[PDB]
Amino acid sequence: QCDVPPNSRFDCAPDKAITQEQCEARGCCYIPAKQGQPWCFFPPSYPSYKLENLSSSEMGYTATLTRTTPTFFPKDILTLRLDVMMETENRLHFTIKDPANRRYEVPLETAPSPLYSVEFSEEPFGVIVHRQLDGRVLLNTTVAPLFFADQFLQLSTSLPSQYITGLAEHLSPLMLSTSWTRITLWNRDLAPTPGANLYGSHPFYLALEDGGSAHGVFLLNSNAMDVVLQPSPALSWRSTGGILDVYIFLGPEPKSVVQQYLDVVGYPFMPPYWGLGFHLCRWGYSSTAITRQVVENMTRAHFPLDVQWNDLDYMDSRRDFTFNKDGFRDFPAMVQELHQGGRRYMMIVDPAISSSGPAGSYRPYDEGLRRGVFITNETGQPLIGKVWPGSTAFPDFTNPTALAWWEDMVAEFHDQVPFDGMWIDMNEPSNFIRGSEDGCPNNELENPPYVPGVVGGTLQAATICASSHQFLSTHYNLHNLYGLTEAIASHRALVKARGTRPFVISRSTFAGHGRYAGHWTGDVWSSWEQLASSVPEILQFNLLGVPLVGADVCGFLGNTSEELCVRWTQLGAFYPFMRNHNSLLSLPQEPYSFSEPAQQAMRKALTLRYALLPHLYTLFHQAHVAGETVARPLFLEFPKDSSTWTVDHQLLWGEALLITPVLQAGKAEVTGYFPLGTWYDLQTVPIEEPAIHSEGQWVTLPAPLDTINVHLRAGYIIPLQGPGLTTTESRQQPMALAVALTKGGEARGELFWDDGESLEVLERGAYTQVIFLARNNTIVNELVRVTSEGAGLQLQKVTVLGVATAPQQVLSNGVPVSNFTYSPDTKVLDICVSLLMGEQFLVSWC
Ligand SMILES: *[C@@H]1O[C@H](CO)[C@@H](O[C@@H]2O[C@H](CO)[C@@H](O[C@@H]3O[C@H](CO)[C@@H](O)[C@H](O[C@H]4O[C@H](CO)[C@@H](O)[C@H](O)[C@@H]4O)[C@@H]3O)[C@H](O)[C@H]2NC(C)=O)[C@H](O)[C@H]1NC(C)=O
Ligand SMILES: *[C@@H]1O[C@H](CO)[C@@H](O[C@@H]2O[C@H](CO)[C@@H](O[C@@H]3O[C@H](CO)[C@@H](O)[C@H](O)[C@@H]3O)[C@H](O)[C@H]2NC(C)=O)[C@H](O)[C@H]1NC(C)=O
Ligand SMILES: *[C@@H]1O[C@H](CO[C@@H]2O[C@@H](C)[C@@H](O)[C@@H](O)[C@@H]2O)[C@@H](O[C@@H]2O[C@H](CO)[C@@H](O)[C@H](O)[C@H]2NC(C)=O)[C@H](O)[C@H]1NC(C)=O
Ligand SMILES: *[C@@H]1O[C@H](CO[C@@H]2O[C@@H](C)[C@@H](O)[C@@H](O)[C@@H]2O)[C@@H](O[C@@H]2O[C@H](CO)[C@@H](O)[C@H](O)[C@H]2NC(C)=O)[C@H](O)[C@H]1NC(C)=O
Ligand SMILES: *[C@@H]1O[C@H](CO)[C@@H](O[C@@H]2O[C@H](CO)[C@@H](O)[C@H](O)[C@H]2NC(C)=O)[C@H](O)[C@H]1NC(C)=O
Ligand SMILES: OC[C@H]1NC[C@H](O)[C@@H](O)[C@@H]1O
Ligand SMILES: [Cl-]
Ligand SMILES: [Cl-]
Ligand SMILES: [Cl-]
Ligand SMILES: [Cl-]
Ligand SMILES: [Cl-]
Ligand SMILES: [Cl-]
Repeated sequence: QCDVPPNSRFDCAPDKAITQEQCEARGCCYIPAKQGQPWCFFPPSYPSYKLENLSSSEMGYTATLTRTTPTFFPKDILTLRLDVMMETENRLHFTIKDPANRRYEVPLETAPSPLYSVEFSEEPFGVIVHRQLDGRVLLNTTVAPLFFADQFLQLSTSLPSQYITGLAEHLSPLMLSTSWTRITLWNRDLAPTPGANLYGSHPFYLALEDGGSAHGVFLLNSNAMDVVLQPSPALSWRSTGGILDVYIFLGPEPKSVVQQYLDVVGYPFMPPYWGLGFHLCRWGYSSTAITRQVVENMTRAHFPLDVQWNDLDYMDSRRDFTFNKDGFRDFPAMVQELHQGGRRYMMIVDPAISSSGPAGSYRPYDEGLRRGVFITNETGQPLIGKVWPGSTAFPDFTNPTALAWWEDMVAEFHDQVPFDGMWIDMNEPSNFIRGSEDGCPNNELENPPYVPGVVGGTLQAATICASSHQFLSTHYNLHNLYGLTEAIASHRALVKARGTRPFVISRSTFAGHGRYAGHWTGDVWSSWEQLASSVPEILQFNLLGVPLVGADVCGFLGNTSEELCVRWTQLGAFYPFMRNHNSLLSLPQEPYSFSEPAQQAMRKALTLRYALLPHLYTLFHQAHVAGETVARPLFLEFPKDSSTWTVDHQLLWGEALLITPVLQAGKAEVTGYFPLGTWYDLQTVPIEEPAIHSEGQWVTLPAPLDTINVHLRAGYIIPLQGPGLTTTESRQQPMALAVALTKGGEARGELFWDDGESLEVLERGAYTQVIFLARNNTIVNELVRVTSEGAGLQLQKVTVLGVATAPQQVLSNGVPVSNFTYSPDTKVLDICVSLLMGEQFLVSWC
């Protein structure tokens, strides 16, 4: 009975230190580790739930689950209902609920055979999910007891391999460690460091299977939770409330698993085109004069900049929806001037609203009070905490009235200063004191029977009381949604205020966040370590459907070095959201603040990103319509190559662009994995060893300080556009194609183009979509949709990679071209043309 292999021992004392006598008294097994692995663990006979009265419907199955012997937690729910819904051929969904009481549930909008089968174990109860094609066991919850008590749910399963990713937000490799790892989801203001619960919580994992298939599991639960991985391999979800609401996505391809998950939580929002330009911010641009100098200094040194930002500096006494009348006296004019020059403007907004001002002197508070928009305490008054302005109340973004008040405050402020989006910070919600000015009461919500492994050892640490009252429920249940709900409210407020696509960047997030907003990784240090860690983290958020993500370029905390900021600017130009931001006391790190050689390297990075923007935009369109990733790990694209599975210091843009950054000081080369195929050096494409032929292998590449390695996959065509210091300017330039031929002379690509900012483009059909095809020494376009928005897009240059012999002639629509060049050393054919993306063309060579 207690002969259980070390790796398959499930912890029977997750709640407290326990003795042998206590362990045995719980009906558990005690065997000390020989050197984490639990000493007290469940025998196979440990009391669980029993399945009874299983029956079948057109939807799937239902059953009753009965527990006969209490667990060691209080308030077991002894009778539960199981509902199994076979929703699509790829998506299985099950719930375990209390049929006698509605429990808190996370608010969320809703040959022929499924890819899965489902079977059940009777006693102990478990759900077993097989992949039909190959019989692989994906889920098996029979491996450990089911616990379902009022403030403790535990459901375990075997995992199909040692390879699992997800469960943000944490500073870790992309592939998680199964060595007795405890992963805590409880949104928390803490600078990213390993082993800690950070700003967001996403209870989703993707698990790889031998051979390259995969599946995903989403537990729709917003309570504080630990997820415990052990090396058998196996996983335990351990939540402090709610219900078990479980989705399994069958893939089989990892990219399909992601798309299937996003079908449930929502596809990424389409950003405005300008949102993909460079953003520049710091805490400490303390006047409009200083802030204007940033744009002047960037422009004078030919650095592109689309969006100027301010941090707290603009506010009056650090309060939302104000600006001070000293340094920021002419804030409205500064923002109007930015617009006049073709740029946008972003500023920080915090959730907490100053509560200490004289009554009638501060409308956001006074109106909020009147309308009842704030989270309240035991006696029904606003919970008062401490943040930047001093004493503050906290908006309740589950209250419809608070949504309307937030819309009003944003619209009214926008009438004074026409900002183009919102940077929403401190929205965990972050509290400078514990719980509230008045502490928190003593009850089961503040002092629950199981506290997950949160920093500080309490749910109140750095945040508000858990038993505080919100419209939908207590904060205990809703905490992990605070940021998300604020992002939803801000998205709507911005739609209404501006009438064009919203641009929201948020610190705190929950599953489904990407449908409304983007994210940045928070207070990362200016260190080589954090530069390298940013790659897995950006990739992780793309797997979670938040493709508009990045880290603060050159780092936020501490002082960057020139070498670090070159390498960080190089890699960060491939963050889908690219912003350089800096803390109050740090040395300056704007691109123009460095030496000439460093400036040149930074300028090159920005120039290439701007050249790539039509392609990046199209990748975002694919994310938005099809649930694709924008930045993706090599394993998502080449999952049948098992050597890609642990690679997270390289990244792909889409299917075709491989970026291999230097991430260490003092390096002049880099070793990266190249999947099977031909990879062309993108430096061989004129922007205003030529080819790696890989069998699937590691390659060491020259990488001097001035360089980042970027390779284009054979078989693909990338649209490019001419230069500008803003997207307003760049969007008017002539376009180009980079055509990467296979050995057989084949390539394919696409362009999506719309006006860059309007709402409801796809629904109204107000966009142009063109496909490009290379075949048999010709290049053509295919006009999928041509509208007024794609009119007059001028194609003036076509660059072909992998042309093995010099051509004797090159034709564009049947006429010999004005001029072309061919380099026998690089196999590159560069062709000058006068064509239009929206009109059928044929280019050929022989
Ligand atoms: C729910 O939130 C509300 C706020 O929305 C919160 O109200 C706060 O209550 C405390 C008392 O519990 C108030 O503090 C008092 O303020 C007055 C004057 O400003 C003082 O005279 C009081 O002093 C007493 O307590 C001292 C202890 O150090 C004694 O030394 C002294 O002799 C007095 O007996 C006391 O500081 C506080 O001002 C309000 N906040 C606001 C904004 O009005 C309420 O407590 C919350 N409810 C729960 C259950 O937490
Ligand atoms: C899902 O997980 C459950 C629990 O781990 C698995 O069921 C267990 O399977 C083991 C090994 O096959 C069983 O132990 C064996 O029992 C037989 C018969 O007594 C004996 O001949 C062996 O010596 C061994 O002890 C165990 O009884 C069984 N547990 C339960 C509760 O049924 C199960 O196989 C997994 N399911 C799938 C499809 O992988
Ligand atoms: C499992 O179900 C039986 C029978 O349930 C009946 O048939 C179902 C299809 C549905 O129509 C139910 O409403 C019916 O009651 C349960 O056993 C019955 O229990 C009731 C009340 O305790 C009793 O009056 C009946 O005589 C019982 N009938 C039989 C055939 O035993 C049983 O309790 C269910 N088990 C669990 C764990 O819930
Ligand atoms: C980040 O650097 C600041 C400033 O550093 C100074 O100026 C630089 C140009 C360079 O010459 C440095 O060597 C200088 O020290 C540091 O802030 C200074 O801290 C020291 C001692 O802690 C203090 O005496 C100075 O007055 C500070 N100067 C300023 C301008 O604030 C800061 O400590 C560095 N930050 C970290 C985290 O190391
Ligand atoms: C923009 O650039 C100007 C010029 O490079 C900076 O102004 C200089 O600031 C230094 C302080 O380090 C002074 O010693 C110089 O006298 C200034 N020169 C000139 C010509 O004004 C300015 O600091 C930069 N502003 C920002 C926001 O980066
Ligand atoms: O607003 C001040 C400070 N708060 C915390 C944010 O993470 C950081 O970016 C910002 O500069
Ligand atoms: Cl002991
Ligand atoms: Cl509730
Ligand atoms: Cl553990
Ligand atoms: Cl399959
Ligand atoms: Cl390898
Ligand atoms: Cl032409």
